[PDB]
Formats: sequence, structure tokens, C-alpha cells
Amino acid sequence: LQNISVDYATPHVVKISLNRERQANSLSLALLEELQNILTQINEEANTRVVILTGAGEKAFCAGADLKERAGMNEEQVRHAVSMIRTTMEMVEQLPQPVIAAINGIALGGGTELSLACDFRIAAESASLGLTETTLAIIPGAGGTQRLPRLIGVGRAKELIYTGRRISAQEAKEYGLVEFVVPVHLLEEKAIEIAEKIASNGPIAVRLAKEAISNGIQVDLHTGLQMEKQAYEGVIHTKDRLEGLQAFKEKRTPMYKGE
Amino acid sequence: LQNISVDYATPHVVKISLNRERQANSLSLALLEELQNILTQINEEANTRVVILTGAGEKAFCAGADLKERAGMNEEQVRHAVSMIRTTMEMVEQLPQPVIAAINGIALGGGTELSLACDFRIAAESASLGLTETTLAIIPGAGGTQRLPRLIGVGRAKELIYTGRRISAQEAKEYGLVEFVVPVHLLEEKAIEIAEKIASNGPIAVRLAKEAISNGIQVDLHTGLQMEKQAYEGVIHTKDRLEGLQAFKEKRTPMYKGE
Amino acid sequence: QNISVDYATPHVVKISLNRERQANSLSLALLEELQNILTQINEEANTRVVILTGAGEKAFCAGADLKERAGMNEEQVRHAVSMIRTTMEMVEQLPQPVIAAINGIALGGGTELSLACDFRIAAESASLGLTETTLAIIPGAGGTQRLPRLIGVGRAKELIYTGRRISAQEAKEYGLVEFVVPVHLLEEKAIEIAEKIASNGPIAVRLAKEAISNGIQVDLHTGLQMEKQAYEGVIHTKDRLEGLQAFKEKRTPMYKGE
Ligand SMILES: [Ca+2]
Repeated sequence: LQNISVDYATPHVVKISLNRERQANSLSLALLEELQNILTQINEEANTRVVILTGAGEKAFCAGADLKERAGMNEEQVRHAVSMIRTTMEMVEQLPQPVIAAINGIALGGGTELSLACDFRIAAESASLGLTETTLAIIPGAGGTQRLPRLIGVGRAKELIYTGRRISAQEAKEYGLVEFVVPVHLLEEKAIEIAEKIASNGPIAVRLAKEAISNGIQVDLHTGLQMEKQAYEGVIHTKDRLEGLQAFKEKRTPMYKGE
Repeated sequence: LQNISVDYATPHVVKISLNRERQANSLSLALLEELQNILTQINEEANTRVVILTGAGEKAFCAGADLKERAGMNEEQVRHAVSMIRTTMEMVEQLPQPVIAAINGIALGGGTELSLACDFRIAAESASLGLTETTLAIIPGAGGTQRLPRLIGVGRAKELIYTGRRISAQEAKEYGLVEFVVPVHLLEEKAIEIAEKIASNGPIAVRLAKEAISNGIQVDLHTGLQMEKQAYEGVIHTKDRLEGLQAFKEKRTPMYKGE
Repeated sequence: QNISVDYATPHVVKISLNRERQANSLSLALLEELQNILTQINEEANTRVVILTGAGEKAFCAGADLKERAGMNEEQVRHAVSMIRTTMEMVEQLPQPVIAAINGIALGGGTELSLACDFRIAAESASLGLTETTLAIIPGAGGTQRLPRLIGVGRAKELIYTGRRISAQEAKEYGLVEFVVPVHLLEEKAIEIAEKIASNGPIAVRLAKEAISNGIQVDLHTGLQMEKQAYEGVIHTKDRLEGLQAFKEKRTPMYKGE
């Protein structure tokens, strides 16, 4: 409502925009509460197939945790606020639907952490990223130390976290931190395109694929293969799987319904 | 053998070719049966040091599961078929010898899964890859959800699996999915020359390296180091190690014998 | 003395392997002093970053000393091998980040030494490889473990099975080295990066190293719990307050490890 905007104008896709432009879309407690509420609702939306997360304006995706607010917090409040940010990251990652981060500007600290909590990332050429925490004598406390090395390797994650340096979208692409980079005015269009492609695939299968990958990658390969085996059981008794084969037989585009 | 070809022309190297060109080298249950039988034989071949896996023709490495055969299968049939494919992948992965995928054309779904079960991959410039399963309302059921993120990272694996999009050999190389790209007319000689190099190295050492890397990467670094330590004990008392030392001292090529 | 130790800039110690005639190879003597220096640095508050390099323009470290090994049976190979392994563990477990400045060839133990460092910066003319299988052995100081963790299983397998040596440029492509610079600029770029790290909160950098190094070894959920505990280590620090104050005042923070 106040700190976040939601857009359901695109069939099967929901667009969440951080809306605190004056504060560089930083994560305030109020914003986190609104975002948690929205994520709770989306979690139960069977008709929602893909989520896009972005920031309002052309300067910032998310500048991170709100420092004005952090500056006025005692130790107890700091702990509560960091807990609220961590929990929100978990809610984004555990959504049944794929979540696409559309990085429209600066994504620093908590902002990079937020993008890491998404399934994958698309950035504007003008975007900049970084985990700047060590420059302030703190560390990434919302998964930055964990999600970054998992995505891009320990070496790169270490140099980035130890230096706290800011990097360009192109550098981010080279390192594997962002999967796609596109001109600034084409960001929303490319995110919607990718989302619609995902939305055209079997919704039950896409959800099972997210679970299989996200959970299986956390363990040994042998166990991960067994999780994938159980996940696949989930598409066997679906009408969509039958439509896939029928469309193959009829030589046409399949049309899935999530059943 | 009617669905595959096995060639031992090159010393210490065996080349297995999927041989169903008319069917884009798709994986029928009959082909999977033959492949499992040859994999069982190679598993016990001490004279065989490296294996090359490829497809017949210049259009397809492997189009994946045979959908003509899959159509209309009842529940029990589907489970058995997916089981046959996943078991075959495990057998490729667990061969003592290194296995090189020579991707001569399209490698889709089960075809990309088959290439992921190999130690590393060489692709024709004209090859295309992808895990197209979600476009059929299913998920990769033969390790694609597990081996792909392990090789190229979770972010890229997710965008590929969720979209089910096809990518060029060039794109695959950029993402780290294939290790080499060469012209299709040179694919066979490139795979043979890399296989010959590996075959000239100490076979006990190469086999132990495969075991140490493949198993060690599944666990924590500390335990992984202890596994390497035990593996190293397997080479220090060998006659091949002594030949390596003498060859280096005499500045001549070593002639390893697997002892 | 087979190694030199000097403060290149405030808080940045440069350790140079100094056995140029023997390609900066790892002899027992060098290993002993390297272990001694690392034992000392573990207890230091002044040192915030370590740069590890080799003397000359030809070799970073050629690995295990060949002349010293020439006169070794299976039994002597173990103690030597054990000391190399142990040294690798001391580098990765050191509180401070360690940057490998690869000034030339890195082979066997030398490549393994670079992998035990937090990150690597290489001269344009440097090269790296694990040629062990060409000699019918395997990497015995973590190469089979640290390499796939950094660059993925597929490329680690290709390089280890073939035993091929690669250029700094190839290494950069694979993510084996994080930075590549012209030969004459290796020292100054390693120092520049170390200075940036040394200007950040020392408690925070140290906790970041532990959280990353340990957390990456387990499942994400547990790793996140480790990060949570590590964050508790910065919350009550004066440096954290200085960071917020220096940022507000828009001036350089003066951290004191408190
Ligand atoms: Ca693991």
C-alpha cells in the first residue's frame, strides 16, 4: 500500500515494486512488514505463476537496510530489525513461484542480498551492485555471506565482501551474479518477457522444479537425485503432463492449466 | 547391438555412439538396455582408460526421451521408463574411467542430462542444448535439476530449467556448461586427441582423481581433504609413480601400465 | 631464511617465497618458517591482510622441491606431504584474508598454495597447473578439493585428468584467478586491493572470512544460522558505531578492532 506497489495487470504474473524513492528504496521495518504481507498472499495464489521484484524510479533497486533508521536503534532493536530482514529473504526464496529480480539501479548491501534471494536476476546496464557492509564495520546479515559464494564461487564472493566494493552490471554478469544485462529502458520489458515464457510452461512442473533445485543443491548429489525422483512423481498424475504429450502428438503449442 | 555403436579403434579409448539417426538419437527403452549392458562391460575393462560418448550423424547428439514411446504409457510404465533413464545416467557417472561427451548436434532434455553425467563436454559449434522438460509440463527426471546447478550455478540452472529454452554451443560455453567448442567436422578428432592425452597419464592416478573429485565435492572441505589423503596413498606405492619419476629424470615420455 | 616478511603498507604484510634458483619450491625448511610466520600472524592485531608472493619474474611456486624429494622414499614423502597439507590449512584458517600474488609459474603445491588463499591476482605472464596425473600421482595438498569448489567440477576434472598448464588469461576465464594485471603492476595492484580491505572494519572482515569459509561447507539453512551468530560479533563493537558515524560525517572511519 504505502511502501510497496503490486501489479497484477499481466496474466499469471505479479510485479512487486519497492516504493521508497526518496530513501533509495531502502528496507525500513514498515516496508518489510508490507512485503511480508504481500508474500504471504502470493504464497496462496495458485493462478500466480511468476513474480517480478523491482524498485521504483531509475536510481535504485534497493540501497539496503535503512541506515537512518538503523542509526537510531539500540542493540535489541538492531537484532529485531536484522531478524525481520532475514525472515523476509527466506519468504522470497521459499515462494512456490519463481521470483525474478529486475535490478533497475543501485542494489547495495541488503539490496544485493534481496536480489540473491530471488531465483535469478536481470539488471539494467546502469545498475551497480555490491555488499558494502565491511566498509561500515558490519557484515552482510541477511544471507549475503552465504548466498553470494553459492552463486558465484568462494573466491569472487570473498574479494567482493572483504573489499566491500561496488561493481557494474557488466562486471556482475562476468562474475555470474546477474544472469542477464540489458539497456536501461528495456529492463521491465525483458523481465516481463522471461516471466511470460515461464508462465507458459507447466505450472505444477515449474513449482516442483524450483523445489527440487533449491532443496537438492543443499545436499550431496546422491540424496539430491532422490529428491528429484520424488519431485517427478508430482507431475505423473497431472492433466498438464497429458496435454504436453497430446500437443506433441497433435504437433501444436501446448496450453497448460495447472492441474 | 542395433541402437548403439561401440568402437575400440583407438588404443585405451572406447567411443560409444547413440545410433538412431532417424529418431534424432532419442532414448528408447531398447537403446537404454543396450547402453546399460555396454556400460557394465566397460566398468570391468582395465585396458580401457577413457570413454567418449557421442551421437551418430550431424544433427543430433540426443533429442532426449523417446516421446513416441512415452505417449499413452500408464503410470507404472512411466515410473519404469524414468527409472531406466536415471539408472543409465548413474552408470555413466560411476564408470571408473573419465567420460567425455562429444555433442555433435541437438542435446535436449535427457540429451542434456546425458552430457551432464559425463565428466566434461566438447560441443560442435552448431550444437544446441537445454532442459526443455517444463515446456512438456514435466521436470528433468534424470538428474538435470541436480547436475546442472552443480556445474553452472543455481541462478543460471534455474533460468534454463524454468524457461526450458534452447541455447547455442557458444552460450553453453559462456555459462560453463560445455568445456570446449569446435567445428562439427572436427568434433571427433578433438575428442580423440583429448582422450589420448588422458590415456597417456597414469591410469591408477586418473581413476583415483575421478573418485576423489566426484565424491569429495559432495561433502564439506575438511572431509574432502581426508578423502584425497587416502586416495593419494593409492598412488605412492605404484610402479607407475616410479616410471613417472624415472621418465622425468631421463626427460623421455613415461609408459604407464596401470600398476 | 627462505622467506621475507615486510609491511608493504600499514596493516598489510607481504610474505615472499625467496628461493628463485629453485623456482620458489616448497622445501622442508621453507615450510617450517612459513608455518612459523603464520603462527605469529594468527596472534597479531596490526596485520589486517596478508599478500603471499614469490621472488623474481619466473615463478610464484613450482610446488614440491625436486632436488629435496630426489632423495626420498615413501616414508619421507609423507612427512613432506603432511607439512604441505598442514600449511594449506593454516593459510585458509588464518584470521586475516590472504591474497595470492602470482608472479610466474604455479605448479603442484604452488597451485594448491594459491587455492588455499582467499583470492588470487596474477601477472599476465603467470601460468597455473596441476600436472600430477602426467607423473602418475594426484594432487596431494587439496588440489582435487579446492579446485572444483572454485571453478566447478567440469573444468576441475578436465584440468586434473589432462594435467594441463593454463595461462593467466585462461585462468581468469575459468574463475581460477580473480584478477589479471600486467607484470610490472602485480605488486602495486595487490597492495591497492589489500589497502582497501585494511581500511574496512577488522572485526567485520575477520567474521566475514569465517562465515563464508565455514558456511559454504554446509547446507544453506545452517550456513545462514552461522551468519546470524557471526553478525552478533559486530553488533556490540565500537567500530560499528564509528562506521555509522564516519558515514554520517562523510569522512574516513578509524577502526581499532573494538
Ligand atoms: Ca555441499
